[PDB]
Amino acid sequence: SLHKMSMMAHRVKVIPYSTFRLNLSVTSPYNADFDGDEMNLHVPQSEETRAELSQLCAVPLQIVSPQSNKPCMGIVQDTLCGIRKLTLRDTFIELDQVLNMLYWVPDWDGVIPTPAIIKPKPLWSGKQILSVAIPNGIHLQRFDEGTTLLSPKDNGMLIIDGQIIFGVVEKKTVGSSNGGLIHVVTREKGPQVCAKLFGNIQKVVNFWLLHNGFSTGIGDTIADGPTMREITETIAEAKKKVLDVTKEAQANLLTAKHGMTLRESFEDNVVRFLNEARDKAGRLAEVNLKDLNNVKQMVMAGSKGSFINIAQMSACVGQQSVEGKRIAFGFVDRTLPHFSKDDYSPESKGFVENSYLRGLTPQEFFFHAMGGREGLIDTAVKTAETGYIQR
Amino acid sequence: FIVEDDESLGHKELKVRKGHIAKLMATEYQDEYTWSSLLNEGLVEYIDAEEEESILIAMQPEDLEPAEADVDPAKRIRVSHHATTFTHCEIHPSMILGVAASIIPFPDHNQSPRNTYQSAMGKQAMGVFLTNYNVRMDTMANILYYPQKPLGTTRAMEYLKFRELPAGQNAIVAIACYSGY
Amino acid sequence: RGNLMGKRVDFSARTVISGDPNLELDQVGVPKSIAKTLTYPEVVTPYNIDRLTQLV
Amino acid sequence: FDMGGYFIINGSEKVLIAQERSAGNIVQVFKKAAPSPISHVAEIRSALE
Amino acid sequence: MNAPDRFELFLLGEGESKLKIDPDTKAPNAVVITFEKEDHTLGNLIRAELLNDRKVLFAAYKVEHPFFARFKLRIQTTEGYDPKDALKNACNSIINKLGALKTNFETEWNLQTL
Amino acid sequence: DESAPITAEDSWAVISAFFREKGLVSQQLD
Amino acid sequence: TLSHLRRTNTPIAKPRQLHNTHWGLVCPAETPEGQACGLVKNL
Amino acid sequence: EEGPQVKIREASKDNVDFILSNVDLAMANSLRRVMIAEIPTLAIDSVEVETNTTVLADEFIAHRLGLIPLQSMDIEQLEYSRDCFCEDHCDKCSVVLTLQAFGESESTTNVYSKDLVIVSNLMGRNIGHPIIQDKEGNGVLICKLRKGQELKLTCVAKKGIAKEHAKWGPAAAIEFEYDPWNKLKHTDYWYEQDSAKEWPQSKNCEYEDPPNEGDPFDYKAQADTFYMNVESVGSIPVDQVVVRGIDTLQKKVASILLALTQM
Amino acid sequence: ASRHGQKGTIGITYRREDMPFTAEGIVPDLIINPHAIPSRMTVAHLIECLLSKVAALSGNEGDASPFTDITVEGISKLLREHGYQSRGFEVMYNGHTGKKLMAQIFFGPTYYQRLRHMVDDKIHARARGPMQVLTRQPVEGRSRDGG
Amino acid sequence: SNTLFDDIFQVSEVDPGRYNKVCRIEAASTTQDQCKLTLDINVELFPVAAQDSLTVTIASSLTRSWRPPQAGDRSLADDYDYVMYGTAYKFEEVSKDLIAVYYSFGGLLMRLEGNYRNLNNLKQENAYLLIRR
Amino acid sequence: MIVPVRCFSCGKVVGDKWESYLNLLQEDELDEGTALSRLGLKRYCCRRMILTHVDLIEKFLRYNP
RNA sequence: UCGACCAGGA
Ligand SMILES: [Mg+2]
Ligand SMILES: [Zn+2]
Ligand SMILES: [Zn+2]
Repeated sequence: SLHKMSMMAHRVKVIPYSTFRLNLSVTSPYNADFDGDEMNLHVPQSEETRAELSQLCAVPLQIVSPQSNKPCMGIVQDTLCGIRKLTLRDTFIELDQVLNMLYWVPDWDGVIPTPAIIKPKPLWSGKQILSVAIPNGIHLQRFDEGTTLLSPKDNGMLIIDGQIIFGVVEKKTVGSSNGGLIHVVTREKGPQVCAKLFGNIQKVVNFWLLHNGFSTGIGDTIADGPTMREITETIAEAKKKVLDVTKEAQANLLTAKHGMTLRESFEDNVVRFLNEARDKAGRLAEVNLKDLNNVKQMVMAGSKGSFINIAQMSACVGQQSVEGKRIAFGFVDRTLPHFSKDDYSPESKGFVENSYLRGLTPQEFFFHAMGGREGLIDTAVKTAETGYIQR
Repeated sequence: FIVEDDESLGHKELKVRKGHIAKLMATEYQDEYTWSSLLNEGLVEYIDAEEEESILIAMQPEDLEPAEADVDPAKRIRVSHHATTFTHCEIHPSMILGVAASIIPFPDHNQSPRNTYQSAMGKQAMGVFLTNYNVRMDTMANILYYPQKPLGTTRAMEYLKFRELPAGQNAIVAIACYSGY
Repeated sequence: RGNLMGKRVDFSARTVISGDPNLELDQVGVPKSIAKTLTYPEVVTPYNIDRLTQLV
Repeated sequence: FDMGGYFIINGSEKVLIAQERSAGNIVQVFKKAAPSPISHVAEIRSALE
Repeated sequence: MNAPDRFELFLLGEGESKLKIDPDTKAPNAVVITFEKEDHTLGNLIRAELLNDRKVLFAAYKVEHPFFARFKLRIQTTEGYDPKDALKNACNSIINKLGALKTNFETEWNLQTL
Repeated sequence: DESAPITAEDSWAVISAFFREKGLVSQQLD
Repeated sequence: TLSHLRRTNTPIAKPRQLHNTHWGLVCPAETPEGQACGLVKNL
Repeated sequence: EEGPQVKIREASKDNVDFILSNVDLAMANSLRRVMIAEIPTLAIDSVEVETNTTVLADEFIAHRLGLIPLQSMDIEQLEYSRDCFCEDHCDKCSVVLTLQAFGESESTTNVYSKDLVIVSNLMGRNIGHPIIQDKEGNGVLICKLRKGQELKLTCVAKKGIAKEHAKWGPAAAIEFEYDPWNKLKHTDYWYEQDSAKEWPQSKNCEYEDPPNEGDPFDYKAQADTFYMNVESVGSIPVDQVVVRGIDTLQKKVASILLALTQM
Repeated sequence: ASRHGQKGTIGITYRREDMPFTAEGIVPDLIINPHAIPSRMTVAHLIECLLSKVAALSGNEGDASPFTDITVEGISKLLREHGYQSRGFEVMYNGHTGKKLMAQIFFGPTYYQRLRHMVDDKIHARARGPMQVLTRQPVEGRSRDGG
Repeated sequence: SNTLFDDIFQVSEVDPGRYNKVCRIEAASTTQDQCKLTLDINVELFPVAAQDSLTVTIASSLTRSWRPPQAGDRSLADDYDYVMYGTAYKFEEVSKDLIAVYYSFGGLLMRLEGNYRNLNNLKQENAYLLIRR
Repeated sequence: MIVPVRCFSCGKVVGDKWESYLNLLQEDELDEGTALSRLGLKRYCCRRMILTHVDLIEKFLRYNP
């Protein structure tokens, strides 16, 4: 319990089965996942002690946190992935589903909105029916890259009177972000109204996603043959760039960058060329992957994943490192007994040319394990250390 | 495996030949040529970390032993048979792993910590600890009703008896967003 | 630290946690068995005399 | 399928965990830190087999 | 240990009605029917058939939580048409279609030599 | 021919022979 | 069980890190996530 | 002919392939659900164990006895014990099966679903007989015995639906597919280069004409024509999985009309 | 959990009818979230599945051995030869409505392990109970019925 | 209850750009050179290629829950093929006597630049869009 | 440990096929894939049930009392 | 029911 938010008053709901159940947006302040996590519950025994919980400790009151003067809870996982998908220009809903989606918002006025398209087929947009969850008198204007009051990209965000005018609804809008829909609804309409907003956005989006679906398979790690050629020759060119710097340093032509060894200087430029390579090899994939790419869609919504995940799975893992430096000579002048002595090549000092899709070589595997072990140690130590700092 | 420069009919080659391999499998089927046979015939050797320092190992036999006179873009990128001075050859690089990590399918396609997490959870997986559980009086015993041998297996599992005493079932899995549960 | 700044306490429960899309932000799903154990001392008043009599 | 390699003590099956240690009769040179009046040390953990 | 009986899915509890018809305050000529001990099987079928009725302005159903075998159905009709009659007619339409289906299936099955 | 070089598939026959002789708890027993 | 009978304990420069010399001798992956990470090795 | 039409493609003892035309998707799907979950079957629901010197646990053996398919033709003329006015069970609401087996042979003695014996009075109704689809006439290997190995038990089979427990599931997998050519655009195909080549063509494509390329999207068009395949486990014949599924759904609806009339 | 440190507790159980389905009538035994894959880069989980799908259809054992010449491209070719879409995806239908899911679900077998952590051996509640002698505060642990 | 704007335009360009059911249309009036138009169109229900001739009408009518078809006694204000309902969100003064009005039909945006609509187009949400030919 | 009556996924009786599967393999010398399809195991969910089974009951039966 | 060790979980 590192937070005042790690302890929050909740309203009981006696349900069957042996697990305490919680709303998914409340998951972040408690820092919980359901991989086997267990949680504590304390019952107040006094009328004045219940009032303390309900009036001070209650979850809705804790929405906007004073830690960083922004909300500490936003829309997450399924709902965040589905809210982007729901709010695309291309996404339209016909009457049958609209009615069910409308009935799902408990606070709904009972007034069916006029469909954006009336013409051959009455068709409602995603933005249209998601706006039913957003309360009246809620104004939000964002502006991202090429946002021009006509956002041709369906960029930024413009909500007037709790109706979406333009923009795809993702993490920047509906997450626990500073100017976000949640910081605004909490400030403008109160905590108990923003608590309803979470439920309504959830109930509508989860319904839509249930009937639309979403998945991930190996296919999403696969990139074009041409892209794969480009990626292979991108690593190849960087290997040569390194070899050239290796030949230059071996012929005593290299000059050290002040307060640095010649070796410290060579290493920096080698580490650099290989990390530049992993990045451009990665970017080559991220570009080639269509908008249908499920991993790209989770990256796009801001639900899970980042550039690096696409890079290491599809193109190239990259340089492995222990103690900030590359794989050192644990043996006399070599990293493994499969190499010759005084070998400073990317392969020797732990560069992983391959992607998790193509698979790692035994050497690549051992070095990758070496770096991974470093992370596992760091996590274990910086818990006893960081824990005592807190006290 | 021991690699020797002497192989009259050419260059540096592994002491073990196709004959030895067939001589071994003859004894495998007849259940004379044992592991001790390879050792006393000087085809295989025991190397500690200190002796490892003075030798040069090759990863694969066939791949890391011919010469030079297109490449499948689906395969992983490997180095070369750069050296001539090879003293030894690796029996199998998959033999770098232990009993727990040996049951992971494709660990060479995962992020390293994920493999550490499995060779930890596998230790807590219900299955069949021994075929004599009905005659043992242990404090706590967990036997999985209908165990299933995995469809995706490693060659090392043979020696681990995993197929014989499994610890899971082959569940038909969907990776999808459904009810949100 | 062990007995005064912190203590083991009565009217407490712990169990595995699960996520529910059909629970309101501020609700908590409580297993029936946990509800049947964890008690609250409601004072007998004329506004609840009939209700409390029914629970007893 | 039982492999042995364990003992039975008062009914319970016991494993003796392989205990790691630094090898004896081994010459090793170590650099000592900046505050120390001694710069380097040659150590040998000499013990009978 | 905290699992409810499985019969609780299809068997009406102690003093439980199949239908609970409640007038909807939000809209005129609107009603909300609660179907106890029922799943999507009945839910989706009625909603779909109510939509065929041109005198029906709104029809939707929801299983508010999957632990419990119940559902709500909101019906709004054209001024003068009682939503209860709208549901009655929709139900009869379903039975008539199923009767036709069964008769047609049976006359087809007898034409087979397997 | 009996003097033919070994393949990558062949190495499993050697490993089979190792475990047939040694077993998995050889270190504890020896 | 098999895994228990092939376990190691290191009682206490950088002991926890996976050393280059551990190749083919000790398992790179199988170590505890806890305060025994890198001290408990498996053959 | 009448309303929703039916066209039988291929029939058998345990599989019916048919085309359900002139129907709405909701009806096609609701029928699918009823066939899986709500047709009454007969299945062992109580096991009294007298002797078990087997290698298998009493409840392990009991679990398999439930999963054994029992004749369920005249299931409609058996009461649910819950509504039967007896104390526990009787002939009006149950079928009593007996099972006695002993390892006489030196070799392994097998225990089969044929080895069950109806001990109750079936009053001539076709019920309780363990379903044997097996070539050799044994059907379902319940257990295996050694030599002194014995198993003496009694089973009480009751009427039930799959919602209570899946052992009462009259149907195995149900094949369901509509719009083989994605004309309705109810799916958006995932691809690398061409979705048409990367996605295997359905057998059902031969029963609908292709989209004819240059033709604009028909928004008016609705999902009607369902390519189905009901598979029977054996308890009730394939035709009855369909017919009784149709009948149960009708009764399900009729009870709502009934409820409205009480109201 | 799968054999790729891809652990998780059950959150609900749906019967066969409520479950999504392939045209063939195959229904999942388990449903895992796609969000578990990107940050974790557990690619071998996806390959185990593709290989296991083929292994089940072909009747041959899937060699998920590490340092082999088995590629995703290789496996996919064998799967397309079995009449399914090469990268594992299968068109699924919603169990409640019967309508086609707009998305195609990566479906196939995967080896899942039942872990020794079960909720009824964890679930505990106290509202007054045994107290320690010395301190007069509640006893420790669920075993002793502690606070 | 009356018409707000009516003119006949010619399509310069049709741009989807990552969209499979949407296209951003670029068109200029045949009547006034000062008049231009930008509009996102659901091409799935109403497709448009370049050089098309379309009559683009606005109108206020033919605040009330939406009702289904029942096209019997319905005053079918559809002498047009494409009909949309939107909101005016911006009234841009683009120099001179030129004024631009921005509409949002459920996210499908529209921008109409002109001069004379001073006696017409209201900042009042309630506006339809009708397109024939 | 002894053949499951019915497939976990689709509920098809798989329990009456163990001996028939094993016979098709030894006596008939058929491959596993063909053996399964000859038993009428068409969907991979049924096909695993038999292919992936480990009849541990044959080991258990070796213990005398 | 005095508390030490060991093994685990998040
Ligand atoms: Mg966790
Ligand atoms: Zn009776
Ligand atoms: Zn099956």
